[PDB]
Amino acid sequence: KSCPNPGEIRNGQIDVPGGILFGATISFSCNTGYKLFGSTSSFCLISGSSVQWSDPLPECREIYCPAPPQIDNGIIQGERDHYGYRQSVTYACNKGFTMIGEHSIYCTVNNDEGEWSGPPPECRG
Repeated sequence: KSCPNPGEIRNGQIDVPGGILFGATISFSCNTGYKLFGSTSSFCLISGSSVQWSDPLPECREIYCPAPPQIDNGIIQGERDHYGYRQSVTYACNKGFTMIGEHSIYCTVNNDEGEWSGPPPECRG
């Protein structure tokens, strides 16, 4: 009366607190910086003389932050194409300007959405 081996999810993990017997439920998750896409959990059902999982495995996608902001009389150093969890972009004030605010912002994940740490700094006379 046991269900089939749950398997694995690249960039995620399958939790199995109560075994995989009929009535048990397995939960799905993703490593930090990745968001689940599909069924958030499967339930061992009965059908018909041999049990089976309710929902099929989901995918773990990598959350990305929107392009970082630009500023006046300041630039970003070595801009990349994509920005994920923990990654950081650093600002520099142009010749003659002084930097107000933070030197660098980091890509964060909030509610499975890529968001920048805070607001870019400011370059002043």
